[PDB]
Amino acid sequence: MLSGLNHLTLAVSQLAPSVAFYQQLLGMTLHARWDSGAYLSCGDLWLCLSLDPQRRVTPPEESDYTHYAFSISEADFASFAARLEAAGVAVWKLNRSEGASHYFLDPDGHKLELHVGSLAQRLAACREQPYKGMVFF
Amino acid sequence: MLSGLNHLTLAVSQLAPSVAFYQQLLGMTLHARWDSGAYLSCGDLWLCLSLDPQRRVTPPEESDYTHYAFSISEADFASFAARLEAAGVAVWKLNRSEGASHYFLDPDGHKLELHVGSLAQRLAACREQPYKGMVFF
Ligand SMILES: NC(=S)c1ccc2c(c1)OCO2
Ligand SMILES: [Mn+2]
Ligand SMILES: [Mn+2]
Repeated sequence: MLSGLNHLTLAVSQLAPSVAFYQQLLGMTLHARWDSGAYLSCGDLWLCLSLDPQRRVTPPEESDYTHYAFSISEADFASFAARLEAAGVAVWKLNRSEGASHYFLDPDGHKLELHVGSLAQRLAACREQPYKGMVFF
Repeated sequence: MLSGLNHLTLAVSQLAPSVAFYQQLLGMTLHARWDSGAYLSCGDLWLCLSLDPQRRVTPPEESDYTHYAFSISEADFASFAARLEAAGVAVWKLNRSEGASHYFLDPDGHKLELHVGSLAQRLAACREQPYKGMVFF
């Protein structure tokens, strides 16, 4: 039986700017670094950055909707978004769903999100206003 | 600050086979589906499958090392891996370079992994068998 997400690994083209982005800009804890990668944590999340020459710096129009959302409190959301904006971090989408969301790109074009709200909150909203064709289990 | 992974969203090319893969084959809990997506959980992980016309079925030699690992116990690891193998699930990596792991592909070629062990356990193992140039903080 699978019990959760064990780790998220992102392929990166340049290790130093990716470490700076996740550790310094985004505030994650750096636990180890080696010639070709790094291990960080963000709460329970184990993040691995893996130096990969096959990673392309990918414009958002050229990648699909796969994306990684990090939790933040409502109270902290706006100042964190403003921090990313001050740092010149690009936005790839505007929020049009329930719960605050800020959609931003990492240095290689990985699609990231700040989101406020749990699955339970989303399901409650959907039960009141179901998406087209929605069925619950 | 950021507190963990709020959700993982995977773009999928065909919703029904992807739902079947994550729910039936991997055993995740299906909470809701709609014409363009589904919500599942795996322990505390919120997984969203999002129907995306841009998603391509991607062979593993064409994608970078970005991947998603799910936790499994030492007691369940081998039989779950063997069941995926017997079911014909494609693979993408064989060398265990980060501990006890099984590397497999979803129907669209998303790179998945079964892994036994926490970040703390991986750091302890790396102290004895470190990656080249490894530094611990
Ligand atoms: N087996 C299920 S729950 C199902 C099958 C097909 C569906 C669907 C749901 O909504 C759109 O088309
Ligand atoms: Mn999202
Ligand atoms: Mn891994």
